Amino acid sequence: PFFDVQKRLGVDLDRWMTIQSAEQPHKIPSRCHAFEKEWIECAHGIGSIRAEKECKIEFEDFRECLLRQKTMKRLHAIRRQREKLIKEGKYTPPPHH
Amino acid sequence: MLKYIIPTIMLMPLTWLSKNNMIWVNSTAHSLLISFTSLLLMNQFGDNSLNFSLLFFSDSLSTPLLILTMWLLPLMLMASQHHLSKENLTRKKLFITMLISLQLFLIMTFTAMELILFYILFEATLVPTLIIITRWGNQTERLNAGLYFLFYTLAGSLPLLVALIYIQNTVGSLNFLMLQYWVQPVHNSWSNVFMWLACMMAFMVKMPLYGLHLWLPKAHVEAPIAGSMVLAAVLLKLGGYGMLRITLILNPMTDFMAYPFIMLSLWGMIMTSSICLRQTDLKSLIAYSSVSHMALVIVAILIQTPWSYMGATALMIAHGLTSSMLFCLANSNYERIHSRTMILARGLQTLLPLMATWWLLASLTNLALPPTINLIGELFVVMSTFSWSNITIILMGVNMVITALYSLYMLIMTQRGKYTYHINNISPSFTRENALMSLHILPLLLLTLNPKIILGPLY
Amino acid sequence: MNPIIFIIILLTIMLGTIIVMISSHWLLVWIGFEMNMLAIIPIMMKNHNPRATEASTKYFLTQSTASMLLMMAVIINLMFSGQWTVMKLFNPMASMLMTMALAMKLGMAPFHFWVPEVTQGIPLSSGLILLTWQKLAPMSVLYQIFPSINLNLILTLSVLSILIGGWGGLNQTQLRKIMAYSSIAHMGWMTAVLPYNPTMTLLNLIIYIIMTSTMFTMFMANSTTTTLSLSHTWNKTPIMTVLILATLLSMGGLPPLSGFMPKWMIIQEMTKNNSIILPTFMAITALLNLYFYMRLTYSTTLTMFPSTNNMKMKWQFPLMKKMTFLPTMVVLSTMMLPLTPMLSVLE
Amino acid sequence: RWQEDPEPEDENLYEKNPDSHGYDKDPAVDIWNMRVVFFFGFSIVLVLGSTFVAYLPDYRMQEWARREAERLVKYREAHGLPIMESNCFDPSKIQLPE
Amino acid sequence: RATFQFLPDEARSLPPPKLTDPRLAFVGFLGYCSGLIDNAIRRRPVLLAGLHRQLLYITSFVFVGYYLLKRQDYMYAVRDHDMFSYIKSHPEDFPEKDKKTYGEVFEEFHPVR
Amino acid sequence: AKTVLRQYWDIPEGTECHRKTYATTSIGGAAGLVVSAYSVALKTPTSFLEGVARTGRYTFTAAAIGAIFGLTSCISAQVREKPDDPLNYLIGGCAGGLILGARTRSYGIGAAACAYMGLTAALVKMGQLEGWQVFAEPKV
Amino acid sequence: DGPEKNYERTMAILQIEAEKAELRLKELEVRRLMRARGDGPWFHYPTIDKELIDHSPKATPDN
Ligand SMILES: CCCCCCCCCCCCCCCCCC(=O)OC[C@H](COP(=O)(O)OCCN)OC(=O)CCCCCCCCCCCCCCCCC
Ligand SMILES: CCCCCCCCCCCCCCCCCC(=O)OC[C@H](COP(=O)(O)OCCN)OC(=O)CCCCCCCCCCCCCCCCC
Ligand SMILES: CCCCCCCCCCCCCCCCCC(=O)OC[C@H](COP(=O)(O)OCCN)OC(=O)CCCCCCCCCCCCCCCCC
Ligand SMILES: CCCCCCCCCCCCO[C@@H]1O[C@H](CO)[C@@H](O[C@H]2O[C@H](CO)[C@@H](O)[C@H](O)[C@H]2O)[C@H](O)[C@H]1O
Ligand SMILES: CCCCCCCCCCCCO[C@@H]1O[C@H](CO)[C@@H](O[C@H]2O[C@H](CO)[C@@H](O)[C@H](O)[C@H]2O)[C@H](O)[C@H]1O
Ligand SMILES: CCCCCCCCCCCCO[C@@H]1O[C@H](CO)[C@@H](O[C@H]2O[C@H](CO)[C@@H](O)[C@H](O)[C@H]2O)[C@H](O)[C@H]1O
Ligand SMILES: CCCCCCCCCCCCO[C@@H]1O[C@H](CO)[C@@H](O[C@H]2O[C@H](CO)[C@@H](O)[C@H](O)[C@H]2O)[C@H](O)[C@H]1O
Ligand SMILES: N=C(N)NC(=N)NCCc1ccc(I)c(Cl)c1
Repeated sequence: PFFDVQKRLGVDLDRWMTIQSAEQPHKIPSRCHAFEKEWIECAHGIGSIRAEKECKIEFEDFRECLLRQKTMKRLHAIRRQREKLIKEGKYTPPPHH
Repeated sequence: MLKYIIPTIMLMPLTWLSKNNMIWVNSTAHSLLISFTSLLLMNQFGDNSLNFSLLFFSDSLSTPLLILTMWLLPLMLMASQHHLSKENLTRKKLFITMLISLQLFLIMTFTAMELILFYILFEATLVPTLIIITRWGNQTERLNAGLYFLFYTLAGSLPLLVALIYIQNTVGSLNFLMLQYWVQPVHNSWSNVFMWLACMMAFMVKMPLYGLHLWLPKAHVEAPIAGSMVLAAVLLKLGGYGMLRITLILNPMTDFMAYPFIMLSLWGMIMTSSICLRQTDLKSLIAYSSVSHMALVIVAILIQTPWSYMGATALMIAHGLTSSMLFCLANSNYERIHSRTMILARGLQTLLPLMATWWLLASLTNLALPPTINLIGELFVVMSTFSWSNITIILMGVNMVITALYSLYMLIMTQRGKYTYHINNISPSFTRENALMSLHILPLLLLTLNPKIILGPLY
Repeated sequence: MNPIIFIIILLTIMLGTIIVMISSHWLLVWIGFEMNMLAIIPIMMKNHNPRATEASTKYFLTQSTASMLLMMAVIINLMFSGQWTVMKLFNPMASMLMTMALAMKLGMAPFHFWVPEVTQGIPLSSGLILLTWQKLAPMSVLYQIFPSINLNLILTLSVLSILIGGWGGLNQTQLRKIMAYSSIAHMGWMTAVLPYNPTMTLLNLIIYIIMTSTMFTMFMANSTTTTLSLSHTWNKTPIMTVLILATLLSMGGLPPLSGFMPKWMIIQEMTKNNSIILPTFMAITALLNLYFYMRLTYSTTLTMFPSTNNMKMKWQFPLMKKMTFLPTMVVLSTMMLPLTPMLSVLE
Repeated sequence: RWQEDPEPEDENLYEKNPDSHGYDKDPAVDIWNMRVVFFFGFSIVLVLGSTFVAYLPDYRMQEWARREAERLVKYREAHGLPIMESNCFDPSKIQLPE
Repeated sequence: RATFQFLPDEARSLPPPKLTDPRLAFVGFLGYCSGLIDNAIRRRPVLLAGLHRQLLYITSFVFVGYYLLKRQDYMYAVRDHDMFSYIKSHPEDFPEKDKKTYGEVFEEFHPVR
Repeated sequence: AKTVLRQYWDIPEGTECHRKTYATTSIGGAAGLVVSAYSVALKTPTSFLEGVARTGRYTFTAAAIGAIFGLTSCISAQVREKPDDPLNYLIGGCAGGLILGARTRSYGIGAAACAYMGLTAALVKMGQLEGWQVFAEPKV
Repeated sequence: DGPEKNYERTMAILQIEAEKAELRLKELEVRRLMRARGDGPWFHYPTIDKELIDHSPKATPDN
C-alpha cells in the first residue's frame, strides 16, 4: 500500500483475500496451496530483487500448478504419439483404459 | 559575505519604510555606504584566496567585480529617478526592489564557492532583469526583447545545469577549492566534446559571443537606463567570470575546442566594430561596441595565459564603467529630445559645453587611450594573443583603428557641427546628470594610479 | 445541489482516492477508482449546460475504458501468480495494460485528448479537483508497480506528454485549456523519473499540486477564464497580478523560485543513472511551457491592457471569494527553494 | 479608438525651481538628494576609498616577495650556488616510470 | 523504519533541531510573508492589520516546520546509518587503496604554448 | 522495430550497402505508416481513395528519406574508407533532409531539414560509438 | 584577518568539502551495489508477508 494505515492501526481491510493460502472458510484449501506457501515462505523478507533469482524454483513450480502448461504439453505429446500408432496399426489400448 | 548580503537586504525595508519623498535619498545614501564597506574585500593574499565559509569566498577575480556591482547600485538609482518621477509610489518602490534584489543575486553569484550555488544565482539574475526591461521599458518591442533575452540565456544555461550535475557525480564535488586539487584532465571523445560545449555555451551567450549576440542590441535599445547600466556593466561579466572559473576543469581539451570560438571572436570583433560605423541608433551603437570589446575577453580567456587572464580581468572592469557611462550620456540626450536617433540632435557641444567634456572623456576611454585601464586591459590581451599566433596582430590592429573611427564619429556627430535648429528644449545639464557622469569617469581614471587591484588572481 | 449533498459527494471523491492509496488488494484499488469516478461526475455536471454535459460524457467514457483495462491487467496478473497483492505485476502483458490504463487516467499523451476538453467544459473549482486531486490515485499506483513497468513504454509516454503539452499550450487563449496542457507537460516529468527514483515523482507531484492550486484559486478569485478577461486584473486588484507573475515564473521552473526544484532534482537523478540525452531534451522542451506562461505574465502584469468603463463599478466592492489557503499556497509556490533538502521527508 | 488620456507635456524642472539640481521637485528634498550623493559619493567613497586603497598593506605580498628574493640572491651568490635551479622539485623525491 | 510512522522511536536518539535553527528562522519568515500577503489580497493595511492573524501565520509555519526539519534530519541520519553498515558488511567491495604520492604517479604534461 | 534496428547495426558500416538501404527503408516506411495512421484517424479523409492517397504519400516520403540516408551514409563510408566516422551520417542525414525538401516543394524546409537531420544523424553515430544511452537502464 | 587565520580556516573548509566529496562518491557506489544485488535496506521491494498463511489442518490432507 502507498500509505500503510492497515499496519499502523492493526486493522485488516483487504489482506485477508490477497493470497489463496490465507485462512479460508471451513478450512477449504486451494488447489495450489502448498506451492504458494512454499513460494511465499521462500521469498519472505528478502525483497523482490533477491526473490526473483533465489526463489525461482518455488515460483516455477507454483506457476506450473496454476496454469499447468508443462503438464498439458506432456499430455498433448503422449496423445499425439498414440494417434500416430493407432493409424499405423502399432498399438492397441488396454481394456481398462 | 554576510556583512554585505544582510545590509543589501536591509535596503528593501529601508525603501519600503521611507517617507514618500525620501525613497531616492535614503536608498541612494545607504547604498553608497554599502559600496564604501565593500573595499574591505581587498584583503587579498599572494597565495590563498579569502575563504570566509563553506558557502562564500572572495579571490582577486571576484573582488573587483563585487566592488563594481555595489558601486553601480547608487549610480543606477541616480540615473532612474528622473524618468520614474511620474510613476506610482508603490511602483517606484517595486522598481528599486528589483535593483536591490539584482545586487543581492550578483554579489552572491560572484562569491559562491560551489558551482551549483553559482548556477542558481547566475540564473536568478534573469528575473529582476527581465522584469525591469519589460515593465519599465518604453517601446512596444520591449516585450520581444524580454523573450529574446530570456530564451537565449536559457537555451545555454539548461545544458550547463546537466553538465555541472554530471561533473558533481563523477568528481564528487563542485566546490571550486576542491576542484583545484581534484581536477583531472579531459581526454578527447565525442562525450567530452559535448561536455565542453555544455560548460561553455551558457557563458558564451552572456558575453556575448559573436553570432549569439543578437539578444543584446535588442535588450539595450528597449531597457530603461538603469537596466542598460547593469546589463552592460555587470551582467555581461557573468559570462566572463563563469568562463574564467570553469576552464580549470576543461583542460587540455580547451586546446582545440577554443579554435571555432577564437575565430568567431577575432573576426566578430572586426564585424561588430564596423557595424558601429553605420548605426543610426545611439544606444544600439553602444550595444554593438560592447560586443566588440567582449570579443577580446573571450579570446583572452580561451588562450589561457597569465597575461591574457590579467588583461581580461582589467578589460571587464574598464568596459563596465565606460559602457555604463556611455549609456548614461546617451540617456541624458534622450531625456531631452526623446529619441535615440544619433543624427537627430547635432552640435551639442555648443549648447552643453560641460556635458561635451564627459562625451570626450567617455570616448577616449572607449578607444583605449593610454594609460587608461581600458588600454591596460586591451594591451595585455594583444600581447598574449601575439604569442599565441603572430598574425593576430593584424586583426587586433584593424580593430583598434575601427574602434577609434566609431568612437570619434559618435563624438563628432552628436557634439560637433551645427546644432539642429528646430530642437529648442536642450536645457542646461542638471547637477544630477553631471554628478552621474563624474561618478563613472573619476573612479575609472583613478584606477590608473593603482591598477594591480583590477588585474585578477594571476597578478 | 444541496450543500450537504455537495459535501457528501466531495468526501466520496476523497474516499475513493484514499482507498486506492491504502489498499493492499488489486480489487480494492479498482473499487477506489470506480468510487472516485462515480462521485466526480456530478461535480462536472454541477452547472448543467451542454458543455458540462459533453465534458462529463467524454470524461466518463475515458475513465470507464481505463478501468476495464485496469481490471484486465489484474485478472491476467491473477492467472499468472494467483494473488491480488498490490505490488509488481507478474506478467508483461498485464504490466502494459495497467500502465496504459493509468496513462489514460492521468491524461498522458497520446491519451491526452480528453484533458483540454474536459477541463474547458467544467467550472474552475471542478477543474481544480480534476488537475490536482485526481492525479494522486493513479500516481500512487505507479509508485508501487514501477519495478515491473516497461522502461521504453513509460519514457515514451513521458516524452510525448512533455512535447504535446508544450506545443498544445502555445495555441490556447482559454485559461482552462492552458492549465490542461500545462498539466500534461508536467505529468511527463513525474513519470520520466519514476523508473529511477520514485521519491522524485512525489516531489514533482506535490510541488505541481501547490502551484496548480495557487493558479486556479487566483482565477477563481476574479472569476476569470480567458486571457483577455484576466488582463483586466491590474485594474481591479493589482496585488493579484504580482502573485500570478511570481507563480507563473515558478511553473516555468525559473530559479530561484520553487518550481525549479523538481526540474533540478529530476535532472540529478537521471544523470546519476547515465541518462544525459533525455534530461537535456526534457529541459529544452520545457521552454515551450515557459513561453506561454510568459505570454500570460505579459498580458496580466508586465503591461496594462485596455479596460472598459463599467470596470469602475467594481472598484467600489471588495473581494468576497473565500480564496482558502491562497496566502500560504503562493508563498510555498515561490519561496521554497532554500529548503530543497527537506525533500528527504518524502523518502 | 477608445477613451484615452492625451500624452502629457514635458516638465522642465528649472521653470518652477531655477536652482534645481535635477533630483526632486521639492527644493528641500532636491538639496538633500544632492548633498548625500556628493558627500557619500565623492567625500567618502572616492576620497577615503582612494586613500584606503593607496595604503593597503602589501596587496598580494608583492613587497615581501621582493624582500625574500633579495635574501635568497644574497645567500646563494655568497655560497656559490646557482641563483635559480631548473628543477622546481628535488629530483631524489621523484620516481620516474619505466 | 516503522511502517507509516512520521517519526519512528529511534529518531529520538538524535538531537532535535534547535529553536534558533537558521532553517527554522526561514520557515518562520515564510509565515510572516504569508500573513502580509493575506492582508494585501484582502485590501487591509499590510503591516498593521490583524496582528493576531499575522502571529498565527508565523506560529503555524514554525510549528509544522519544526517537525518537518526533525524528520528531514532523521532521514539523512538513516541514510548514513544504512550506507556505513552496508560498507562494513561488504569489505571486498570497498577495498582500501594504496595511496601513491605525486612523486610516483605519472601525469602527462600539456603545455599551454 | 527492435528487429529492423538490430539488422542495420549488425552489418558493418560501409559494407553491404544494399542490405543497409533495405534496413533504413524499412525503418522509414514504418515511420511513414505510423504517421499516416494517426493522420487518417484524427483528420478523416473525405473518401476511402483519398485516405489511401494520403497513406501512400506519407509512406513514400518517409521511405525515401530512409533509403537515401542509408544509401548515402554507406556509400560515403565505403568511398572514403572511413567506416566509423560520424561525418558519414551527417552526409546521409542532410541528403534525407533534401529529399524531404524536394517532396514538399519548399527550399526553406529542405534547408532546415538538411541541417537538423544532418546534426541528429551525426549525433546518433557518436552515441553508438560512445554508448550514449537514450532510455538508460536504472542503475543507482 | 591575518593570513594564519584565513590559511587555517581554509584547511577546515577543505576538510569538510573533501569528506563530503568522498561520501558522495561512496553513496553512488553503495546505491549501485544495493540495487544490483537487492541485499540492503535500499531498493527493498516488498514480498508477500508469510504471516498471512494459515497452517491449520485443512478440509483435505494433501496441501
Ligand atoms: C526568498 C528566497 C527565495 C527567492 C524566491 C523569490 C521570492 C519572491 C517571491 C514573491 C512572492 C509574491 C509576493 C510578491 C509581493 C509583491 C508586493 C507588491 O507587488 O506590492 C503590492 C502592489 C499591489 O497594489 P495595492 O495592493 O493596491 O497597493 C497600492 C498600489 N495600488 O503591487 C503593485 O501595485 C504593482 C502593480 C504593477 C505591477 C508591477 C510588476 C513588476 C514588479 C513585480 C515584482 C515582484 C516580482 C516577483 C517575482 C520573483 C522575483 C524574484
Ligand atoms: C528582513 C526582511 C527582508 C525583506 C525580504 C523580502 C523578500 C520578499 C518577501 C515577499 C513577501 C512580501 C510581503 C507580501 C507583499 C505585501 C506588500 C504589499 O502588497 O504592498 C506593500 C505594502 C505597502 O503598501 P500598502 O498596500 O498600502 O499597505 C500599507 C502597509 N504599510 O506593504 C509594505 O509596506 C511593504 C511590505 C514588503 C514589500 C515587498 C515588495 C515586494 C518584494 C518582492 C520582490 C522579490 C523579493 C526580493 C528577492 C530576493 C529575496 C531575498
Ligand atoms: C514545508 C516547510 C514550510 C512549512 C509550511 C507550513 C504550512 C502549514 C502551516 C499551516 C498553514 C495555514 C496557517 C494559516 C494561519 C492563519 C490562521 C488565522 O490567523 O486565522 C485567523 C481567523 C481564524 O482563526 P481561528 O480558526 O479562530 O483559530 C482556531 C484554529 N483552530 O480568521 C481568519 O481571518 C483566517 C482567514 C485567513 C486564513 C485563510 C483561510 C484558511 C482558514 C484557516 C482557519 C484557521 C486554521 C488554523 C491554522 C492552525 C494550523 C496549525
Ligand atoms: C562550435 C562547435 C565546435 C565543434 C568542434 C569539433 C571538434 C571535433 C573533435 C573530433 C575529435 C574527437 O575525439 C576523438 O573521438 C573518438 C571517439 O570515437 C576517439 O576514438 C575512439 O572512437 C573511434 C571511432 O571513430 C575509434 O577509431 C577509436 O579507436 C576510439 O578510441 C578518438 O580517440 C578521439 O580523438
Ligand atoms: C552611518 C549611517 C549614516 C546614515 C546617514 C543617512 C543620511 C540621510 C540624510 C537625509 C537627511 C534629511 O533629513 C530631513 O530632516 C528634516 C527635519 O527632521 C525632515 O523634515 C523636513 O521635511 C521637509 C523636507 O521635505 C522640510 O522642508 C521640513 O522643513 C522638515 O519638516 C525631513 O523629512 C528629513 O528627510
Ligand atoms: C535511418 C531511418 C530514417 C527514417 C526517416 C524517417 C523520416 C520521418 C518521416 C515522417 C513522415 C513524413 O512526414 C510527412 O511527410 C509529408 C510529405 O508529403 C508531409 O506532407 C506535407 O508535404 C506535402 C506537400 O505539401 C504533402 O504530403 C502534404 O500536403 C503536406 O502536409 C507531412 O507534413 C509530413 O508530416
Ligand atoms: C531533434 C533532436 C532529438 C534528440 C537527438 C539526440 C540524439 C542522440 C543519439 C541516440 C543515442 C545513440 O544511438 C544508439 O546508441 C546505442 C549505443 O548505446 C546503439 O546500440 C547499438 O550498439 C551495438 C554496437 O556496439 C549494436 O550492434 C546494437 O544494434 C545496438 O545495441 C544504437 O544502435 C544507437 O541507436
Ligand atoms: N532510487 C530509489 N528508487 N530509491 C532511493 N531513494 N534510493 C536511494 C537510497 C536512499 C537515499 C536517501 C535516503 I534519506 C535513503 Cl533512506 C535512501
